[PDB]
Amino acid sequence: MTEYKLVVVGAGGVGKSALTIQLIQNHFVDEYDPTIEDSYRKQVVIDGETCLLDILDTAGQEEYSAMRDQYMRTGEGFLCVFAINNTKSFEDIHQYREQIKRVKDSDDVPMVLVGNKCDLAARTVESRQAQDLARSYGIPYIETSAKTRQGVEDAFYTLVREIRQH
Ligand SMILES: Nc1nc2c(ncn2[C@@H]2O[C@H](COP(=O)(O)OP(=O)(O)NP(=O)(O)O)[C@@H](O)[C@H]2O)c(=O)[nH]1
Ligand SMILES: [Ca+2]
Ligand SMILES: [Ca+2]
Ligand SMILES: [Mg+2]
Ligand SMILES: [Mg+2]
Repeated sequence: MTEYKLVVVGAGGVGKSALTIQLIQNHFVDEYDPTIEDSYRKQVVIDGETCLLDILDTAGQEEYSAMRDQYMRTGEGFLCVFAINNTKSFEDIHQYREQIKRVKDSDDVPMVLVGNKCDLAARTVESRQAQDLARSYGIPYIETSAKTRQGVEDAFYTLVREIRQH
C-alpha cells in the first residue's frame, strides 16, 4: 500500500538515530554510536491511511558520510534535524537543505525543520529563530525530545503530511 520514503539528515550527534528509534521501537537510545547509513520500515496508520514508512537514517559525521548523497536520492521527504543546544547544528541546516536540493534536482522538496533535545535547558537556539528559518523555507518547525517522546510522532507524521502536499 501507500509507501512514504523519509530521510533524516543533520549534523553529527543531534539525535537523528534516537528520534527514529523512539518512533519505530519506542525506547530512548542513551549512548552515542555514530551512524553510517541505516534503514527502518514500519506499517502505521496516519490520518486514516494505512501506510508503510521507509526511513533512512543518515550519517552526520563527515568521516562516515561516504555515498550519503546516493542513498538520499530516493527520498520523498526530509527531516532536517538540529539540536536546540547546538548552535552550529542549526547553522549547518542551510547546507543540508542545499544538499537535498542538489540530490533531488528541485527547489521544491517536502521537508520539516526539527529542533531536537527539547528536554534540555542549555538552549542556544530559541524557538523564534528556528520558526523564522522554517518560514523562509516554506516549511513547518517542530521541536522534539527523543528522550521523553515529546513531538516525535508529530515530527514524522508532519513530514508525511508535507509529502502529501507535493
Ligand atoms: N537529552 C537528550 N539527549 C538526546 C536526544 N536525542 C539524542 N540524544 C543523545 O544525543 C547523543 C547522540 O544521539 P544520536 O541519535 O546518536 O545522534 P545522531 O544525530 O544520530 N548522530 P550521527 O550523525 O553520528 O549518527 C546520544 O547520547 C543520545 O542519547 C534528546 O532528545 N534528548
Ligand atoms: Ca535506553
Ligand atoms: Ca543532482
Ligand atoms: Mg545516528
Ligand atoms: Mg541567541
